[PDB]
Amino acid sequence: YPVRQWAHGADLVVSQLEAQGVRQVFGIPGAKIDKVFDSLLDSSIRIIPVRHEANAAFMAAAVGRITGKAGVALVTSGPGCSNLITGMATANSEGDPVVALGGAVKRADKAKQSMDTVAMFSPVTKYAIEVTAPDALAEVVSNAFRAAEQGRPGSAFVSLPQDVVDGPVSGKVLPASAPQMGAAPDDAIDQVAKLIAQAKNPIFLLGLMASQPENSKALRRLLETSHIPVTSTYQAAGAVNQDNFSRFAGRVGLFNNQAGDRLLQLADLVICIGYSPVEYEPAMWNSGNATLVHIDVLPAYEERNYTPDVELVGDIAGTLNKLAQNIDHRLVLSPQAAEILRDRQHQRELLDRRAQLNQFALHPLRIVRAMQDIVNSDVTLTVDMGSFHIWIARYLYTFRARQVMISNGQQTMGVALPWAIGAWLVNPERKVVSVSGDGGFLQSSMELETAVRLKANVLHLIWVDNGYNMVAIQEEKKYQRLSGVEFGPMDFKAYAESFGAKGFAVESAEALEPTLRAAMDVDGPAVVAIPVDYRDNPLLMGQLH
Amino acid sequence: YPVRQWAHGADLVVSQLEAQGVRQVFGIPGAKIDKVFDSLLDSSIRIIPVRHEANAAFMAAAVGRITGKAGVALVTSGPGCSNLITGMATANSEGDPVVALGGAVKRADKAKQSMDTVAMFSPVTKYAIEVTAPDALAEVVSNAFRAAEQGRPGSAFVSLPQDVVDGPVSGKVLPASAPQMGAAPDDAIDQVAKLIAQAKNPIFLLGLMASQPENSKALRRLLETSHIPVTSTYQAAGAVNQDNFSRFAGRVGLFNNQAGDRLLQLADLVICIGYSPVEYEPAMWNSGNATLVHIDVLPAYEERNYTPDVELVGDIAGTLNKLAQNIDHRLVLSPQAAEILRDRQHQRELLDRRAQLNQFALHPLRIVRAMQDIVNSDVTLTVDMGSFHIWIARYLYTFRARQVMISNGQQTMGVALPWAIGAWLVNPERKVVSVSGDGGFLQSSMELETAVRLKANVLHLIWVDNGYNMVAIQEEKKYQRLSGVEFGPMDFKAYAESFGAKGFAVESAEALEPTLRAAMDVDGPAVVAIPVDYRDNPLLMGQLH
Amino acid sequence: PVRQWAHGADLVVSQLEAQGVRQVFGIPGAKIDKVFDSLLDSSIRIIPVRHEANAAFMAAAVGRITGKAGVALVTSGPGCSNLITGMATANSEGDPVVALGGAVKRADKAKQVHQSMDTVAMFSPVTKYAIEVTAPDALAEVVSNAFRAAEQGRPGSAFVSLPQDVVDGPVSGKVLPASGAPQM
Amino acid sequence: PVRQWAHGADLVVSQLEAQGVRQVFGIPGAKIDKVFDSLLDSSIRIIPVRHEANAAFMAAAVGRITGKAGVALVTSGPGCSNLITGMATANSEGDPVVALGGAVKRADKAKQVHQSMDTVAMFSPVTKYAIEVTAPDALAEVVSNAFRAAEQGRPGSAFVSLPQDVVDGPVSGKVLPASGAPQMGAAPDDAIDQVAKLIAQAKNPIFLLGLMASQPENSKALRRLLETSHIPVTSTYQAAGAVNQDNFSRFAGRVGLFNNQAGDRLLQLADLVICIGYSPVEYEPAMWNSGNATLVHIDVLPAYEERNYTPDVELVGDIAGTLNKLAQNIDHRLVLSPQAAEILRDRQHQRELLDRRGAQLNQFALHPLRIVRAMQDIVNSDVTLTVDMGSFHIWIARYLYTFRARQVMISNGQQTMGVALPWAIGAWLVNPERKVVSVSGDGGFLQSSMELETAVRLKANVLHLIWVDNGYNMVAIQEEKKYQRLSGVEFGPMDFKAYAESFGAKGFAVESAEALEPTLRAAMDVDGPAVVAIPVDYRDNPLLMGQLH
Ligand SMILES: CC1=C(CCOP(=O)(O)OP(=O)(O)O)S[C@@]2([C@H](C)O)Nc3nc(C)ncc3CN12
Ligand SMILES: CC1=C(CCOP(=O)(O)OP(=O)(O)O)S[C@@]2([C@H](C)O)Nc3nc(C)ncc3CN12
Ligand SMILES: CC1=C(CCOP(=O)(O)OP(=O)(O)O)S[C@@]2([C@H](C)O)Nc3nc(C)ncc3CN12
Ligand SMILES: [Mg+2]
Ligand SMILES: [Mg+2]
Ligand SMILES: [Mg+2]
Repeated sequence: YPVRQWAHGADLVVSQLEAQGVRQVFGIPGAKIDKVFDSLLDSSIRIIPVRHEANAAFMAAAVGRITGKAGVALVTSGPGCSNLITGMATANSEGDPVVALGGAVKRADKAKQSMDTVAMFSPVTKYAIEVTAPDALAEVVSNAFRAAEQGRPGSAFVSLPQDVVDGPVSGKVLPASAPQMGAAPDDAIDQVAKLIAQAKNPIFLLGLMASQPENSKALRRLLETSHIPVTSTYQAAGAVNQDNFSRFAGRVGLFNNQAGDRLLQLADLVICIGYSPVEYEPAMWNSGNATLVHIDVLPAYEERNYTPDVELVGDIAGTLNKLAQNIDHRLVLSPQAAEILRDRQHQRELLDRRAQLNQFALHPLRIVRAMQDIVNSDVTLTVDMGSFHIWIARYLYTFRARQVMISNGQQTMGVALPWAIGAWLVNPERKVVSVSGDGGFLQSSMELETAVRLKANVLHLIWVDNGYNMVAIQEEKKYQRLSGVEFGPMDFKAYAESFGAKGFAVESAEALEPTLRAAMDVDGPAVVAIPVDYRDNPLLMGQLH
Repeated sequence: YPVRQWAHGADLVVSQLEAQGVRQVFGIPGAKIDKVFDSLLDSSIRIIPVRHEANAAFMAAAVGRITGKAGVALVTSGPGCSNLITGMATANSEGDPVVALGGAVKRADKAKQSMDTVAMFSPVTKYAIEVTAPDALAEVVSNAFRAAEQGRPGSAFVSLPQDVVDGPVSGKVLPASAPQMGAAPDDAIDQVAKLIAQAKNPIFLLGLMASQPENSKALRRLLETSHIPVTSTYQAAGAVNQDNFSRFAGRVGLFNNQAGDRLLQLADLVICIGYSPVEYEPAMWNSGNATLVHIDVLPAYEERNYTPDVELVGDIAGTLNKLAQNIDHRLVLSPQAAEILRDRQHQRELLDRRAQLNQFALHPLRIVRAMQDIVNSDVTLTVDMGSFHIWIARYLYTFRARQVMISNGQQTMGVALPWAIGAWLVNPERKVVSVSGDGGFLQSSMELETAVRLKANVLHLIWVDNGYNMVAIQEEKKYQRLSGVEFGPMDFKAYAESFGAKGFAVESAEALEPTLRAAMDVDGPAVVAIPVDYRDNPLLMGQLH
Repeated sequence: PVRQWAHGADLVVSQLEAQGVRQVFGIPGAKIDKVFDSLLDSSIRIIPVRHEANAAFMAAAVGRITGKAGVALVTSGPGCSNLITGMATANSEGDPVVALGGAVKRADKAKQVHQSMDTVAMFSPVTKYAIEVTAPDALAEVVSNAFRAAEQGRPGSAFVSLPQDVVDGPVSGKVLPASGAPQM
Repeated sequence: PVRQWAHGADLVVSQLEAQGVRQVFGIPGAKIDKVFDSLLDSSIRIIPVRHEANAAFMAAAVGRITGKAGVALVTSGPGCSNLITGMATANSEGDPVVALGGAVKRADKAKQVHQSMDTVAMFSPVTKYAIEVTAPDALAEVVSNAFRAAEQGRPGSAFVSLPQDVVDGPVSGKVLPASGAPQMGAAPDDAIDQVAKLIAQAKNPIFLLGLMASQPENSKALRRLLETSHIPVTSTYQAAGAVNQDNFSRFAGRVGLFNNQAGDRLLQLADLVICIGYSPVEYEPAMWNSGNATLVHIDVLPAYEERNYTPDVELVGDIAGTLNKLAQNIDHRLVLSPQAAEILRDRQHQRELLDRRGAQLNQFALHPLRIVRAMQDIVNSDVTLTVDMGSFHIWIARYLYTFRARQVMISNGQQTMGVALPWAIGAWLVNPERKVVSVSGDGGFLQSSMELETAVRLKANVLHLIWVDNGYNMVAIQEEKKYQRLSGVEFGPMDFKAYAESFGAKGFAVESAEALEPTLRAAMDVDGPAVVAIPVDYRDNPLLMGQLH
């Protein structure tokens, strides 16, 4: 990687992307950014045209979430960039590494009577810069990936003026390298080892970083050695499940009856791993009368309800591995602790028994049970935002997928389909299943063309209620009347077929399972519309905080 | 309108909207902003749920453009707001008065670990504020309309914290009132009257404000008295047409052979009305060797190529009316001027003759001729962005619609359909026709449900090329190869029918006209897909600057 | 008349002369010294102050009294930040003040590494007009527009950031005749 | 313990006490006076300044020296805006400073009418952390987070806007125990061993010290590693004080200003360069990185890579810990290659040439060399030295190898004038039993000299030296070199002796070369503030400027 004389800044950019291991770029071309698309033609990097920019950021996030390396979105100036904003804010919130390259007018026209995109992306990104110095082109791009991928991953934006990518530049490609950070200080680890030995009601609270694949082995090793109870936020939803750890206490942050919250309130020692208050309000679980231990790749983002007593900052896997070696005996649950886990066991049995639901439209439980049947350990499940989201979350313990993308702090609708297409591209040999409501569906359904064009093996399920139910039930609760949450019906079967995808519309309860199986069996894109009876939502909402 | 004690800030907001004459609100409800939707239930104001927030801003712009009073978009916090950005930037660029009310977290959580929407909307709006003082609720909203509607109209954003709209407030509704601004100084007008009498090659350059209905009569009165040649930017595209003024010289800013540019370069006196350099780069037409006169509702936004010699700021209609009374004789064209207008006449005859185009896919000219036939003086025509846009612009002189929405500085795709639905709502008894490419179509086609739900009498035409042609031809010209501009085919007939709208797909040249007529005859939403052969685009592009 | 200027600084000074500026208050520095140098070849008097804040205060008085904008001239970095309180006060009382502040070169690598302060962002909250010249040819108009924004309507302060390379390098353009106040 | 506070101001002060704050610099105003009032009921000393800018400068000195954030307290509006330059300078030099600024009430109608300035937006470009408290209950955490953001990682300044109603009104909440610095571990042992092996292999190794290497918590580790390894060292100015010629025989000078530094030649010669607490912003990598050597990066943060800065090995973690471990894997001291030895020999010769201990130098006005020599005679290991910005700065920087001071504050990337006196008062408050010497020109002196009143009031044992030329010389020489004529750089003379004594401080004016040493000696021995004006002849500055990059 020597210093070279590039014909166009665009060529250096593409080379830098290759150096980062980028395999594809999502986006829509425009006059200002077209030279980069053209440069990609001579690259091994695959160009993937989307139908709406927002979806390029969504697909990129899924790529970054799964691979640990930033997904890439490439858009043009003006509306090309403004259309990315929501997708970028969503990535940043979920900690998905994403790098967005946006076109811009020539540097000389910037002040001429040119959106100040940097000022627009700063609020929703970790890194937002505009290249005003041609010789720093590779620099800025390279540092965009570092910002997105390191520490708590997030989104990064880089504005590329047209003259800069079109004109000649000099420079070298910068090699890509997560730096060598070591485990937390051995003294600190020993300190925590003591606290554990002295604790009678210890518990682990897993955060985003605890769900990273680099910590999977160490985490397992730590849990298997101490057998200390575990609870997780939704960002760490997939870190541990009921099957691999009998002392799992569920996901915290949504329901008011979780064993995890009862254990946290009972704890005399809470050890948070890769956790940040933003994942689950500390005020919700921290009574303040328990020794608090913080373990993460970054210092604690302290709050009035999150002031650790012991902060361990450094390489998580290394830290946990050392901590595991400092534990001599598996925890003996206390009576109260034991009771709490027993309750969750009886609670699950109850949630399960709740039985011949053959009504039409379909009862949410019927749809969940059927979904769990088609979702297997080799399938990735992406979940949009809406009431169906709550139903699915309520039963996450019985879903056994390769992985689930559900965490959505911004509560952005329309994420499911693009996440799935993004996830499918990372492992094109596997099947992906995305589910959403009719509201979320129409916000990103244009990507079905992208899916057909890519032959993506994605199955999209639509819970059809003909409205924005999640909002409606909240209006009902507070006002006992609705407004702006009801819309007309649609024929999603023909809708999906129009794209060249396989469409299905469930017209009776007994047709559900057969319809899903036929749709699942399609080698390529498929959509199934499922009419749902949300009458019992009030009974589920009561289980919410 | 006395000071009152409101149960919820939301109630005061709704009252203020009624005071502004708001007839409907476009948007999507959310937890943070739901009380305002609920409050609208007891209002005469019609709630219109859209399928994507961006379209609420587009529809609102059309409303504001036609009525002179701000269209209204109502969205929730976070993604609800970020999804509005592009629509807002588009409104601001075209000078369409739009007020967007966005939800926000409770004031106390703003700093807690809440998008800084105000910072995100500032770059693309005239007015962007967040209500942090409950007692100023009506104030801020009222001033939002003033900012959007006055001077050079634009977009305005107001962030409404949840606690502010949910909690009780005190205040009064503020009455709505365009202040009493008078014509430019009589002395200045006389000065300009002299220049005119002394000019041998005078010409008018019309800008946005010259196309406002408040200036229609005065403008006509001024042109009819002096018979001085006229040319217009695309923002003032509808101010004057070939039919009502034989000395019309066309629209300037797109084609390199317009009589308007030749007349401007020949001018010894150029009088700009309601014009701003942003509408058409002064460098493109101002040689600098002609007396420049500026007439507008605001001082000139001077530039290196736009430094007026006489600036008349004040009420345009009044100013023009006085100027008309200071003209004693109709201009006698000079030989050169006369020649130039004669050329445009011969030019039009040529553009017309260019004749049995029965090929399939359809030739752009065939589609234009057919479009002009179905578009009559009672119909509003909205035009999206793409290659078809250029073809349509080339023949604007032969389109005779009630009005045309085509100006699009940002070159944002997907504007046509929502603009049409917005325009239809202003005059539901008339028909509206919107046209776009397949790329623009899928970016806002979700609103077809909104159209069906409203029974909007809108006919949407799609020029189908299976790609992003406007970008492709530019790539072709510069690189002689394409990238990211080609996508798969679709069955738009079934697509449109899935919404409950009437769908048609032209399968041969002879089917075109019959298909449009049947679609036009539908009392409600209808979509017609038209395969186009863009092979001759290179020959049209050559006529571009 | 469109002329060839050896330095953008000379065009800036000519524009100031067209505006009727009789003097300039400020403190020189490497980034903005070419403008002070060009001021030697003009009728405009250079008034060196001991602290930039006071340059803004003196300019505001000139503005309040003559109705025409007072002018402050400072270098980059602390030179600009030392003006902020002054600009806020002038804008607050409606006094027309135009401040010309130096800045690192446009392509300065320290620009992206944020080694230099975003003066436009800092001055925006306390001015009617704040902008950085990124196009040598837009020099005259921007300065001219700073005066218009400062003197017209409800008077206030205007800030213009001048990258070092832009004022030092050659430019093409003519002086924009100060139209002053539109005929309203 | 969650308590009920009558005022948010009381919680703020309690948090400050939890942070270990010993004093606060500032100027009170209506909006923030409740915090000053609450300060009366605490152990924290209120230090009123005469201009806010100087409150920030004094705070930065406290921060650089103690490593714990200095605190400035100002009122709303101009109170806050007068701090900006101060905050930019602290953030620029990596000094931990926390500023608490008042603001109108949250619901203030002037808020929306923009009658009040958006201070958060103004401070954002020049701080690591800038935020406004909009929730009374988030008061303690925000202040606490301001200190963390200011002291941790690469130190910097943090701004907190306190609406009047929030500090005046009651609040519920407990003081957040200052956790201080998280327990971060040293780099990975494997990474360290890989570097130890590179060191054992290198024929021409060298250490390049940056900001984080001069931090007090890394002082012991650095000393231990240099003594064990005996590897050459060069430092950027943000680390000018970490090592000096008199404490390490293989010191190669500071790099970034002069074009003939041994440090630059050794870096170019190096087959292994180990950067410690270094950031490319401290010194353009293009100037020294030839890509011919293996590059190791050691810091509390990964590197900000670039064309001329792509580390081959990155040791991220606790710098002190990493340096200690590395030192334990060094078998013996480096035997300088003959090339490196010659380079150090050359630096020795250049220092011999720069020296003038035997020259008469009795011209008047004084020659910069005579003043520099006189300054070296009064500054010793028990004295702190602060340097302002101007031509005298270049002269002092050239002779930093000759100043045996306890510590020196000179680094000033923004080149902000007026920093010396306030820096010295702050440095004095940290160690009131020691002497502090501050130096500036007439330009910078008059920008912060109002603080002379603050000095007398505190009986600050500070000696301020003024190089008098009656103009902005540093700018004048740049104009002369580029245009051969001057503009806006000349002003009138002043009676600085009388000026200083009008404050109640001891004033002196050197009227001849022979009087220089005796005067400085008499000034140094004065218990309290003293100001010495020294007429200087800058005619030879070109001879010095010719040594610049
Ligand atoms: C309208 C809405 C959601 C969608 C609900 O509808 P469906 O997707 O049909 O789901 P269902 O609840 O009807 O099954 S989530 C939701 C959420 C509650 O805040 N997410 C949103 N995302 C955007 C981009 N804009 C507005 C909102 C506000 N909320
Ligand atoms: C891709 C594209 C356009 C669309 C072209 O396709 P069709 O709408 O299918 O039209 P046609 O040209 O193929 O007929 S315009 C265009 C424009 C050229 O800049 N507008 C855009 N709008 C958004 C929101 N994002 C990116 C662009 C870049 N450009
Ligand atoms: C005028 C000036 C300096 C001062 C020079 O004068 P003296 O302090 O008298 O020193 P000397 O050089 O005359 O001895 S530094 C200097 C610097 C060269 O850029 N730092 C500044 N700091 C602020 C706050 N505003 C403007 C400048 C521009 N430069
Ligand atoms: Mg729904
Ligand atoms: Mg197309
Ligand atoms: Mg001086």
